[PDB]
Amino acid sequence: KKSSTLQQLISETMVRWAQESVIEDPELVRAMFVLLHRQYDGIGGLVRALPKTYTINGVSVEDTINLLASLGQIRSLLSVRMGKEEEKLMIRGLGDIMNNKVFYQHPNLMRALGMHETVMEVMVNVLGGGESKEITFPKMVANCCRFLCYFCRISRQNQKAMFDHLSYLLENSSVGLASPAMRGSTPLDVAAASVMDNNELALALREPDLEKVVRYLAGCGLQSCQMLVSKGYPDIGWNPVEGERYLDFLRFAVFCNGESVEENANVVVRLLIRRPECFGPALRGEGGNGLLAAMEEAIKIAEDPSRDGPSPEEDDTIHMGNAIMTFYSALIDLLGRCAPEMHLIHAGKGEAIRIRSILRSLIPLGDLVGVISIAFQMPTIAKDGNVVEPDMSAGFCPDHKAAMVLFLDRVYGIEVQDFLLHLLEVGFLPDLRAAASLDTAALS
Amino acid sequence: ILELTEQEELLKFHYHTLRLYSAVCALGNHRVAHALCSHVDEPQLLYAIENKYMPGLLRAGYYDLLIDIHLSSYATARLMMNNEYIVPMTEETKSITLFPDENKKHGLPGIGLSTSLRPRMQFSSPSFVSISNECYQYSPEFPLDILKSKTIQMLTEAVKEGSLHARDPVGGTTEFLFVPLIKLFYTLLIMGIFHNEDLKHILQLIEPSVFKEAPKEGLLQMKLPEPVKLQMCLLLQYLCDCQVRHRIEAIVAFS
Amino acid sequence: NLFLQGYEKSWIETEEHYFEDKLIEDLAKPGAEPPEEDEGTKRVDPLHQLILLFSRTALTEKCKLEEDFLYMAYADIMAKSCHDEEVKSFEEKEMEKQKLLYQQARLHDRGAAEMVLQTISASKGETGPMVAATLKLGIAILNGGNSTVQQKMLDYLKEKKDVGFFQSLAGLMQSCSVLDLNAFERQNKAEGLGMVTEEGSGEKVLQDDEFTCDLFRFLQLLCEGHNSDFQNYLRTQTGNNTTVNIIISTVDYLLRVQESISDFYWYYSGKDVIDEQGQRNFSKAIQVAKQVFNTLTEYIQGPCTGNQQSLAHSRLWDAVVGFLHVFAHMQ
Amino acid sequence: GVEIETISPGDGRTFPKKGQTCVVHYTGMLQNGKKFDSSRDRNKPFKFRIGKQEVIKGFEEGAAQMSLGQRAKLTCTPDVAYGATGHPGVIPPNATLIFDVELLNLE
Amino acid sequence: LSKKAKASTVDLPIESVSLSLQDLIGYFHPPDEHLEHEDKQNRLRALKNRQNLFQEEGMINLVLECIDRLHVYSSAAHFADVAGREAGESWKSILNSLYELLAALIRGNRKNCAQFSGSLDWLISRLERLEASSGILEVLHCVLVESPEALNIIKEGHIKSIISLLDKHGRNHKVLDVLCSLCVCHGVAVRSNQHLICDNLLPGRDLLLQTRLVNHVSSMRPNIFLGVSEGSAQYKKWYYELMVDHTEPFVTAEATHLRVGWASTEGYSPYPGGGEEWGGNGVGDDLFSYGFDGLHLWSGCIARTVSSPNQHLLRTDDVISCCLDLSAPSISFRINGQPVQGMFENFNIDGLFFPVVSFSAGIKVRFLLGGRHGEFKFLPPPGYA
Repeated sequence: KKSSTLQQLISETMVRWAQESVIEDPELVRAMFVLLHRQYDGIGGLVRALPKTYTINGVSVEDTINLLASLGQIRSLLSVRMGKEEEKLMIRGLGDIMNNKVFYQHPNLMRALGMHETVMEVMVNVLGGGESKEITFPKMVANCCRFLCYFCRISRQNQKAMFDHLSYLLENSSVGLASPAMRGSTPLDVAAASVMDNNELALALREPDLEKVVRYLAGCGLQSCQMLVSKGYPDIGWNPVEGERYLDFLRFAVFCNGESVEENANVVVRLLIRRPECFGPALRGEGGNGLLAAMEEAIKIAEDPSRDGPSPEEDDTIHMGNAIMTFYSALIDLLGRCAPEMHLIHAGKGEAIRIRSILRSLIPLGDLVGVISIAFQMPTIAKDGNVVEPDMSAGFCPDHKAAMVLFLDRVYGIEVQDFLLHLLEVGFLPDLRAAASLDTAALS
Repeated sequence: ILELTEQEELLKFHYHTLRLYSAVCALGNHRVAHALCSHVDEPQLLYAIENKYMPGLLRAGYYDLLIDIHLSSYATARLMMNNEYIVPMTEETKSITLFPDENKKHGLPGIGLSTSLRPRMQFSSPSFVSISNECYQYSPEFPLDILKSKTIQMLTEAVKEGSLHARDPVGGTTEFLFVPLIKLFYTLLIMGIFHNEDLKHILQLIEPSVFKEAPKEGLLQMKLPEPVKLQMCLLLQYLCDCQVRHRIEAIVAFS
Repeated sequence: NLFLQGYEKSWIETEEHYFEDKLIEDLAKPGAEPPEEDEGTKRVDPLHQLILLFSRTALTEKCKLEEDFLYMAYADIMAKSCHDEEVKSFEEKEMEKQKLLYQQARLHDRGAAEMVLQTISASKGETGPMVAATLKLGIAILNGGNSTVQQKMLDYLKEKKDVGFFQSLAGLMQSCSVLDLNAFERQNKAEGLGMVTEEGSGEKVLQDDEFTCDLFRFLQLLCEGHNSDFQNYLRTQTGNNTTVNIIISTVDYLLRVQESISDFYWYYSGKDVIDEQGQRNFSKAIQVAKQVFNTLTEYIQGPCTGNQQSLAHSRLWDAVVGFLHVFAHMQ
Repeated sequence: GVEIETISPGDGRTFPKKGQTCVVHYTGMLQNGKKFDSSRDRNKPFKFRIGKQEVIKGFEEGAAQMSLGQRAKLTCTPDVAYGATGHPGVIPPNATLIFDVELLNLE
Repeated sequence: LSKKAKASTVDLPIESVSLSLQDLIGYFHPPDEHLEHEDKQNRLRALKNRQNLFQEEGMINLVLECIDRLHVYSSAAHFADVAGREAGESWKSILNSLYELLAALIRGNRKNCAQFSGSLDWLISRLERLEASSGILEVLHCVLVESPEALNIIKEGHIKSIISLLDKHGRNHKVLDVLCSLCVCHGVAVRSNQHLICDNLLPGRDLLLQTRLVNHVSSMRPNIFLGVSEGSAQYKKWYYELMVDHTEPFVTAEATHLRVGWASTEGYSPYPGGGEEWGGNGVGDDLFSYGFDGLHLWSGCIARTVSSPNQHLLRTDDVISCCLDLSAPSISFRINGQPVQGMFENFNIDGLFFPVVSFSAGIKVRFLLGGRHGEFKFLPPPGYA
């Protein structure tokens, strides 16, 4: 009687070999018992194949084939070592996968192919190569980060799949944050996109991930930036360009869809107050000139070229005053996000009440009023006929005051009739009159 | 080359030279493969494939060189695509069924219709007089039909010869006779060049009784060495994978 | 595509067929080796070779113990074949005991007793499916208090001087998890907001509940039958250079789990009625506590004076007081 | 410069004209005598078009002076084909190439 | 000793250092293959612990310092001139022992092979020396196999140096193995290394053995054995013709062989001389045979183009007339009645001559010898027999 089935024939053959001879080859034994287990577990093949199984339309078969060829190129270039031509091939293949429309239409197939894990692997290899001597191939690193950021935006499920590597990304957060024109193309931005506008993921986010960012921010406050002072920027004791990215990530972690995630906000504010050095030289508390004085001295830095500029391609020029002002604005914005909601305060939760007390202790109301009281400069028409523009990346910016107003509304509370008109007089009326003065078409 | 059987140092040096030839073009280095096509030609490759009196080390090195020059890249790509089961829905996919006829009898593995998406096979002509650099992409072209017939005929003769347990195997040992030939057949079958009656006949060669479509001892019961058994295991793994793919396609057809 | 996924986890995953005992019988049967031309000592059976491969892989030293799909498959297969599971008759119960003894014989005659210790030792105290499968296999082969396999394990430990075995046991026991009130509150907020929870059982709270019960069931079956030698050898590894007190670590874990249970009670103190989520969490925690108490009792049975003294001077009384308060208030 | 010597006579009247595909079998060996290319080995004829800068300069001009059915030997100086950098792996720098070319068909 | 201090004052413990080096080699010796798996694992654990301890105590650097202090002297005789005669005798053995000890310390330890990446550049600079080439090659092989950073640190000069070693020191398989390890490591291939090895080694066609298919060539000759000797009764001029009934230019990838002419024997033996028995050689491939293919004069395996009316390789329906003169050594030919202006002259005549045709597969040719067997299409030249 013949076995009549491949599974039965294999089941007989493999056991027969094993009982006929003692196998001296570990790989032979491995393959033997793997095949036997497969034969006696046919359901395993189905339960492994069905998740990988996908169904596609005949009209989109061609674009699917093109995307699959690109994926295969990337998979083989994983196995090959990393070089310049390999970086070019990575860039071109990633661009092709972007331009493929099936990529947008079917994110589920994209997950089933494990493409995000492939990009993760190649980025891990390139980051591991040359860890202490600065990340080589930063262009492809940025391409991979942009790919992973787009993957998060495609669908919510892609965000949940991206979430499970948040630990590695936070470990490798400090890669190219200092370098400008790389914004939005770093592992920190990848993690921010993974946790962006996903309340489920924000709630699932753990405390150690937050405290790691807090430690990075404290380091950025005690220690200067090395490669900025290497290019020759004037040495200051702290690193606002690095700090602001962590502040933005914490903002994305704590504030979601207009509502403040209190469970994250509480942990973040406790870590921030436990490490008071994260705030900065203004908010040292000991010998600190205050936030208002800090922004006035930063404006003076902005007018002085030697103190704002490196003073030893345009993106290399990092305006130190603008960076410091953006750092303080981001810190204030993060604290405003961490401020609890009004309905919980009406209920009278002691935790939220003491959180508001801590926030008020950290930030005096006078500094906030003074920052709004500060006015900025008017672009003016010249004799020849050209309106001269002060730099948008250097000097006072409206978002800085937007963060102040956000904190003032979310923390201190505008319910005093005379204080409202005092705030009007000090900081709103000049701004409105400047807006009314720039209302000509050339200034519009 | 047949004289090199008694010059041991030259034999060893040439075997390591062939290993270097494989190493330089390993892992899809198409430019190096095209360059090596000049040094090792198609007729030399085929004669090394066919010659019985070849030394075992040189024979294994030459099969490895052929596979690594022409065949390795597409074999690896299709192996990477093996696990995924992207299936279009067309009329053929709808016509796919679990069982061929009314009674519940499993058809021969690989035989039938398979409408799952597959990588495209591309090849380049190894010409050194043309200046166009686009030839440095893709693998160099080889006569796959001749290679397939070559291989089936050699495998049939090897199966006939070895069961006699003669003291003069091709290459001097049963391992040298079988491991490289079965490796080449594995590579071809993974590519899927084998179609219809060729697959039927070589599955009959693997096992006459079980795979009879409607005495001589098969490659399963031929009392094989350990590496040859490992390659047999790989072949059976591929057959089971084909079974699973057919099952998935029929499931989608019902779906 | 939706039908494919739903069909998968609705029908194909739920489909169940039993083959483990038949597979182990076929593997253990010697296939006419004396009829075969052996010309030497009788060649080892396929099951013996499989267990030898799994033992050599564990014996090979690595930085960490990697995951082996073949191991997670075959260890489960052997455990199912080892256990194979109105009031039965006495002879029925004894026949079932004898059949289970023969099933454990098939395995521990081949070296599974040594392999399950080697894998745990190579685990280096890292929780994983490998360790979970090894612990389940150990429980299956140790079910009923099999003195023969207990002797084999003790002899192997004393002959090899495995400090790493007890070191990894300790490390896993600190790695075991307890109730997490913060995670429970996050789960409750998500459920109240209405977003679908990714996890059906809410297993962020009490991350692994089968693993802890399996580990303590193993540590109890190791001491079943009042095995005085192994009871003493757990507390004091006389031969080994370094000695680890599993007895003390067990009561430390009991203290942590009772602290978690008391905190979860204090959480559900204000609420009038306990929800079903909290009820299942209480059930899982109470089962873990029962397993720890049973393990400690098996440690201290058979007037084991050393264990009684160690737990007397340990932190057991604090956990007992905590349980007493929780019991007085729950009732 | 390209030198052409006749191995076997051709028709003698029809010549390759601009805008045509030349079907040839060529066998290339170095000046030492070591073969590096042969279309007869691949058993497929070589097709190329006149004036399209798709084949080496010497092999172009030498084939342009041949005749249909003619077998000729083409000697190419280093400057006309693979001047100084050479072809990586196949042709050494500053090498003279000899080609045995047969004009099978004009189409 | 390098400071030119007196040799008697200097203490140089040659015997002790040799004995300690042998002991260290035995102490770092790898386990035996016959041992069981458990014993293998114990021995590997012990060897790895020893390697880690030695590396953390930085003994490898001490070994390198000793190696450099030995290489400051050029040869064993020079070291015997500087130091004692026993030191000169044992210098090579000590150097080899130290190199093998370094290899044994670096084998199988990724940390050690990664820490050797910086010292790799200095190691290659001494590869050309004959006294340490094998040891340096073994150390390089171990480092390249174990460490990928060591593979990345290899440069274009270091990859040319290995090929230069292969050229200068003769063909050796260990060089090829090191070059193989250079291409791919742990399943990851270095494309730059592969390209450099190709573009430097392959194009020369001078070091690696070259292979090609060549057709079998067989030679047919008549029974006649004619020669010239002093005071001998043999006619000095002979003539015969060849008739090509059918020939095929390309039966295979290679061109069909067809050459006709005269060949000579070594001494007075009837055996053809100076040529092989089976292979691809034909008439004209040695100094003994004299050939003609219709375009080239063949002698000594060198082809000279000879002009003819309507020059062409031997085709179907061709008559080749061969003439031999021994009073004045001269082999002259004439195709289809049109005489060629190429002639072999002043060749050795101390042997027996005979007509001969060499060919490969795909021929149909006929010997026209005159008289009974055949007749001559053209008239023989005057005075020719």
